[PDB]
Amino acid sequence: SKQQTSALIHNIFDSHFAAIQIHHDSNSKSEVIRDFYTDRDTDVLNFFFLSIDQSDPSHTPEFRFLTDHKGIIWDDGNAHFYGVNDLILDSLANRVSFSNNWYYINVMTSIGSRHMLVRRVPILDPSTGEVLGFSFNAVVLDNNFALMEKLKSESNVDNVVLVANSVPLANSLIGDEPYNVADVLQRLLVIETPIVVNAVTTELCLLTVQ
Amino acid sequence: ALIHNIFDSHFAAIQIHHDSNSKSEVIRDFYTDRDTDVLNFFFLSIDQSDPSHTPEFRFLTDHKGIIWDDGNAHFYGVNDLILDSLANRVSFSNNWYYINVMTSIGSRHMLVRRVPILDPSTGEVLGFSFNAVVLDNNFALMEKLKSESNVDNVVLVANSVPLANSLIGDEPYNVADVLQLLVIETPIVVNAVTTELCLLTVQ
Amino acid sequence: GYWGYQEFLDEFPEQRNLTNALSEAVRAQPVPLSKPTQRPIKISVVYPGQQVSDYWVRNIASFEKRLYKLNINYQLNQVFTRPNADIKQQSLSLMEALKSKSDYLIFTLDTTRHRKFVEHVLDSTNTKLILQNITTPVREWDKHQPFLYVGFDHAEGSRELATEFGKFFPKHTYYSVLYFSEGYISDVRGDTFIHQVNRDNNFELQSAYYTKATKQSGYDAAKASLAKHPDVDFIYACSTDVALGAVDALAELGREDIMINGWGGGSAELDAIQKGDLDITVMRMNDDTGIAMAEAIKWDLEDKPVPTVYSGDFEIVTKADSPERIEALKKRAFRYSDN
Amino acid sequence: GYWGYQEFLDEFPEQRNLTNALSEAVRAQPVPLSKPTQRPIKISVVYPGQQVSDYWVRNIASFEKRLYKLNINYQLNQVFTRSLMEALKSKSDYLIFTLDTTRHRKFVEHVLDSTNTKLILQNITTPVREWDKHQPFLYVGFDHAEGSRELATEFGKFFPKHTYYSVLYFSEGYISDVRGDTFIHQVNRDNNFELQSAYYTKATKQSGYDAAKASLAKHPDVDFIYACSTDVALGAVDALAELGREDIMINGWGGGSAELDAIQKGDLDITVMRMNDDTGIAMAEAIKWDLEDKPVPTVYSGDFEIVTKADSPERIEALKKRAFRYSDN
Ligand SMILES: C[C@]12OC[C@H](O)[C@@]1(O)O[B-](O)(O)O2
Ligand SMILES: C[C@]12OC[C@H](O)[C@@]1(O)O[B-](O)(O)O2
Repeated sequence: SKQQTSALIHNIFDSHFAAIQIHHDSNSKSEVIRDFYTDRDTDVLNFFFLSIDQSDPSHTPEFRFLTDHKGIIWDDGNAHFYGVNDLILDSLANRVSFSNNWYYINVMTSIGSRHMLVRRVPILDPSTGEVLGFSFNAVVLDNNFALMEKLKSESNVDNVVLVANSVPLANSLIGDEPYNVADVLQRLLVIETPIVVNAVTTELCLLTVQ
Repeated sequence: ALIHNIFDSHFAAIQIHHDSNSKSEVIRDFYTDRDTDVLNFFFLSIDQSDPSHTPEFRFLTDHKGIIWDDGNAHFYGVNDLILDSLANRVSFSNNWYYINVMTSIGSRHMLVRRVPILDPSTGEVLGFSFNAVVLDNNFALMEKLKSESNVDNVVLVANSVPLANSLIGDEPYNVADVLQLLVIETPIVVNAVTTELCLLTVQ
Repeated sequence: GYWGYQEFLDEFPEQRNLTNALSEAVRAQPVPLSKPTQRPIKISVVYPGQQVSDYWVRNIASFEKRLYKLNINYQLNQVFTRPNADIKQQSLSLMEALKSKSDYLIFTLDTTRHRKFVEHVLDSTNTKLILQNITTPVREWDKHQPFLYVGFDHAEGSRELATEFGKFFPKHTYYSVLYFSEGYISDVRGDTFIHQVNRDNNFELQSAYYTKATKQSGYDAAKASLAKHPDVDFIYACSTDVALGAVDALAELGREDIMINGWGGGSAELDAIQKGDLDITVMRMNDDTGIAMAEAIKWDLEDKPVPTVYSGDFEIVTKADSPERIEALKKRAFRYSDN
Repeated sequence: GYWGYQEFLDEFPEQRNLTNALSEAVRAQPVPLSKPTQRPIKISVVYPGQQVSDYWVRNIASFEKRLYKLNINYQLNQVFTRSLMEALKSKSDYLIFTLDTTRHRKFVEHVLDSTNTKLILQNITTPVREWDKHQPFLYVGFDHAEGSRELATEFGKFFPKHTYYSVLYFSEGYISDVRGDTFIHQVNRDNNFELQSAYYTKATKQSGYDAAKASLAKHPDVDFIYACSTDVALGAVDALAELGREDIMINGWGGGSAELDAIQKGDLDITVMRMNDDTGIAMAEAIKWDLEDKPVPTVYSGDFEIVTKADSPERIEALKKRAFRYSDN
């Protein structure tokens, strides 16, 4: 059923981000992160994130950063790879004005547009309830191999293409099939599943092939 | 509709908790002072706070051997000798291992993983923390798999042999009827490797 | 998950043959390119080469030489960083390599950080990927594998060191381990050794430290370790810089009773070997992984199949080796890079 | 996700129609029940309680009085919280609860998915987007975001750009987001105000006190503190007295009796005063329409008035007249 595949696909997408969000919530309660606001010891912070990403590769964000109440105080250096310079990072920080929610963000970079899910979480001092600042996680959807492989593998469809309106942003095509991505875009059982973030439908669609 | 996603999601949840807990000052401190009451309560907090995502047993090692386990292991047939071989079998960290072992009360099908306990300032490895899920007669997991996938019943099978099921005992069929009514087969993949494990759903 | 090197070649017999073929071409004298190209190929290298270890310096020297001797017309952009440092430079260099649509991007895979970058380059339309210093294909990437994984198998080299310490020392020997930073290297060099030594000789690990992959970091972890556990007969180090840092630590504490290994056997390690400061190392036949890359690129240009993976070989070297043995190993190892 | 109150009404023209009709009924004299019932209707209420804020207490008094005036036959049983399980069993016709924590979500979802009880959610006026299939019978309250925007507009007048302030949140959850982060965002966007510090509290006068001390001991240099609830505001008033920092302006949130007394002493500078009794009256009118088989709007928000310490005792008295028309008797 076309609607049963569509529901399956959105459950997989949703549970991938629900796990990244659980992970982010949990690691954000670390004393190392808390203490960084006082110590500003960057060696300790980096070792800590190195350690949790080694523990969990499939749930690590593409990039992350820390703010206080004025601005970004630390970034992990990964965002630059994706065309996200300091300026664009700030704009991300400023677009995510509420905690505990994924935001879909489409920004232009010098290497093209970037399609991201970004969320923030407060870093508290548990003895005072002080909000020291915020931890951000961004997932870059563009050429996101692991997510395309999850959607394909756990739905048992043959291939997936992620599109923004209908520019292709990622796909699971090996290159040995009867069709390319352009053929898929030209609307043999291809199904459109719209991507919903924070209960609001975005410009993104998942296209499944069977 | 797929139990595959729900299954994997469940073990990903367990893993996320384990990774996070192992970074706790509580576990690091236990290496030095061995306050088994503090530790046991720490894990009680987490367990009753999330009864759905908790290992059937836990243990801690230092480089010499096992320094603590939660008491649960022996009830599954996992005696001290077998616990010890589990520790040595799981020789890389951060990865699930599918282990099947003979115990005195029957074959045991498990997923085991370990994570190093580190001093975040010195870089010292104090030891390792393990989590194990016993798959045999795991009713709660079978119940979670059944309700979250909206199927009528679930049977877990290790190489054509049943080891857990969600059957109530009143339905117009038994587990034997399931192995030869719409049944679907979903094999389990562990650490990128397809296992002998298979989930059989009924509608 | 990763495939073991032999495991991967045994699983795909066709890959064994491709790899075998590549080893022959690396061993044999250069057969120049048989299909000239309409423009130079664009090669980008992003390596953690700013180390006391000359592995990465020599890997590129030998690669370029072979590209030259193969009459391959190329341009090479080369960026070297420190391990765990120059993070922004590293992300920028990778970005610039993809932006300028390099034909080949030569990189590495130790951490989740590297993995995420590589996952974003896998479906690339323009850039092929060579991952240096890894020879264990990622299972999840089957059917979307990079152009080449190339290196000296970490496990094999750790197995060889483990066998040798197994013979030097009696059962239940006490040792400590100085890992690299967290990641693939520490897992395949360090945990491989620990595992084999524990099950075969009942050696007893007294302490282990992750480090920052530097000399200073090795010095500091060695001092901290021996402060808590002075009663060890050896220290297993997972990398060159870490090992040489530990060397300074044992001297500062007057402790060359403790045996310490190197890992790799480049120039600085060889000097420390012949000087008596390192007791043992696993020596890589270095230049073969630079050469294999040039040969792999030649094959791609002549439209031939290229193996997914290539590992070079080691020789064991001790402080009791003659100046004759070393010199002859150096002529094998540094055949292009010394010349 | 949540719809904004006006956003929801704009999205669903039928829902605006229905909310307007309810606002009007609330405004006009009680028109008693057309369809008499077979039994007395059963209502369970589960409210916070033990609060300096009189919102919940007054809400029940306003509700019962309008129920009496419409000639509804009810058995009202109430619980104030220092078990939602103990409430489930009683098989009521209307359950009145609230939604702030993920713990409330878990329950509401269970009540919506596995019961017949018509659910009224008090102190939330922003419909959950994921429940567009089966929305609660009524979301009723005074819109948190609207009240915060009003407080923000006022502060934006009293202080020049780049002014320093701190924030005392409620406890973590929905109230903190829609009162606190709404205020923070507007004042930052519009007035270039600069936030020095923010603290989550335990939603008590005690923790309001403690948080302000902690805040001022670490960031003494603010011109105002924005508080997100009544009890937290009044705790912070004490802390300011104790530290002798009445140079620091502070707000109330709700404008109940205790806030009004504090306003009149100049302990509170400003508050956003809600026309309190309207939401007690709305719930009665909503129950009546249900009993008359009439459609009932998903969402109802009452109105606010801005109150400052400069206001006449006559202005205050005329507001107490409208706001507590029922619960003052
Ligand atoms: C190549 C190399 O791997 C890790 C580190 O980068 C290294 O240069 O150090 B070493 O020479 O031990 O081997
Ligand atoms: C109704 C109310 O919401 C939060 C808290 O419960 C409260 O009673 O306190 B308050 O008057 O600020 O508003």
